[PDB]
Amino acid sequence: VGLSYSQTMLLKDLMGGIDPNAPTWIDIEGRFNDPVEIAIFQPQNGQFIHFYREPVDQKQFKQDSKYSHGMDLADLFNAQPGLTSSVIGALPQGMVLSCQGSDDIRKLLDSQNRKDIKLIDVEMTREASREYEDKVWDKYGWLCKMHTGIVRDKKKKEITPHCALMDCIIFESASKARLPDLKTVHNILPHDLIFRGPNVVTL
Amino acid sequence: QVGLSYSQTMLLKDLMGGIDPNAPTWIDIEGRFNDPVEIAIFQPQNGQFIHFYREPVDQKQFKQDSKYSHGMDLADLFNAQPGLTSSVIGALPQGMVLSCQGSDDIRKLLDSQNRKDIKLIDVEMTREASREYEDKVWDKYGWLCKMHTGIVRDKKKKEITPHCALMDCIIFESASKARLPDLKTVHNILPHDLIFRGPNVVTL
Ligand SMILES: [K+]
Ligand SMILES: [Mg+2]
Ligand SMILES: [Zn+2]
Ligand SMILES: [Zn+2]
Repeated sequence: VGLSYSQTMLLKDLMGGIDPNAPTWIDIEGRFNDPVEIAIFQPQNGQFIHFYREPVDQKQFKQDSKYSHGMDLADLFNAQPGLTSSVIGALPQGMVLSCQGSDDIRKLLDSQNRKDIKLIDVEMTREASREYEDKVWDKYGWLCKMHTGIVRDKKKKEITPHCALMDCIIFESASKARLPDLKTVHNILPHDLIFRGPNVVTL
Repeated sequence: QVGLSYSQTMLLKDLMGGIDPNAPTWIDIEGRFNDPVEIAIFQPQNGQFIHFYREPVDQKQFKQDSKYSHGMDLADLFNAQPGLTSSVIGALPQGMVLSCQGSDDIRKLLDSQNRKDIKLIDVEMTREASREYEDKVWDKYGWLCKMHTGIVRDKKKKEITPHCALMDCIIFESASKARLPDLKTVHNILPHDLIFRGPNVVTL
């Protein structure tokens, strides 16, 4: 099951709040073929798209949880199915998205037949992200409270979890070399659309 | 596989513009409200209509229907676009007034889609006078649906003309006006792109 007709109508309208030409960050958690958290962020206006997805492969999700995003499988079951394909399907034509690790984002977009969406790959030096990582989580951490489980670096060293949304803001900071301060930052997607509503008959 | 893609839904929205919300409109179906296999929404004044198909969950009961009413081939329904029934109904104009022969199943069908706003006019009829135009309709407008290949018989094993959702809309329209419609133009707003499933796509 995916988005109902009405939910798709809603999404269509909300996506109008996206500037087709504005510089836009995109980041995902989970593999390209089985994402669990998607973030699309426009720093110029502070508008972003942040939502979740239930992973097919749960074994790989726990590994990625222990090694990367530290997300709980319990929080993702209530996620609205099909949302990932609808959002990417709803993106403006020929949009240029900035990202880190374009390889997987390219596959994700290609799987959705969005070969029109070009990608600017922007890689962050460890020290550049090291500097802004803490600062972004403090200011904007209230936006995502899904990364509760502890994450571990090599040698069993605890580190800060990776959030699709925080990643975007951190990437924006480090590439622009300054913490971006936008008075208003908000998710265009309502809670009603990010998470499952009541089960409905589909014919 | 799952249902309509985003682009499809965007297309359906535009094509539904062809439907006049305030025009008299017929609706009929084949299969039960909980497991329909043919849907027809018909506007006689302009010949604009919505005609599409669906694959049944219950194949066994579908064969009983194929024997006794609509005579549709299960092979022809495999290639039908899934989720289309829910999409078309969700795309119908608000508070639209529909007419039908036996509003029972239609109510439950529309109710199961939270479309209680849509009103149903139960055009009850003789089922004899309501079918005097049956032969005449299939004659003039039989080319509108060739999904009914199977032989249909009554409980007495005597052959009868198959029941078609689209053709029924036209038959009931005939009986409701005491004359066969002279539809100069006809138009199924749904293209073949939406009626049938396209190439498989990764859906996340
Ligand atoms: K047709
Ligand atoms: Mg009928
Ligand atoms: Zn997050
Ligand atoms: Zn038919």
